[PDB]
Amino acid sequence: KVFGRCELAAAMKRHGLDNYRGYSLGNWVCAAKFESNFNTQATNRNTDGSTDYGILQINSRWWCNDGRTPGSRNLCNIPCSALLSSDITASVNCAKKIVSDGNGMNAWVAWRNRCKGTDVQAWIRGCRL
Ligand code: NA
Repeated sequence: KVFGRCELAAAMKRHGLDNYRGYSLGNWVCAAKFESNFNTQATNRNTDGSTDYGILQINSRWWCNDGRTPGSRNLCNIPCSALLSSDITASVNCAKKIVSDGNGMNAWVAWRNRCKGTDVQAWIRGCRL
């Protein structure tokens, strides 16, 4: 599923991401834009042989199982395929664990490089929330 910007903002807010570990909703929408372009089916191979899955490009190295990432963990206890669903519940539940891991949203290199310190509120502009 390719979410609308405001459509994704609403779904993330409903699932409790607005101000989760102090990160305003615009941060999460900005991260999703640059990670996936809001496409739940987005997959991208990393140089380390791990793969990133879904709207928030969650890594098979630590967070989900894809069965082809040697020496990897599955800390979200999910098949990586479950992070591609049109329902973002598994991605959001897993993102809450990632962002709580110690480095906050710096875990998303695209957030650090493209969203951090910017006017992230612009990403929820004109949305009925
Ligand atoms: Na894994």
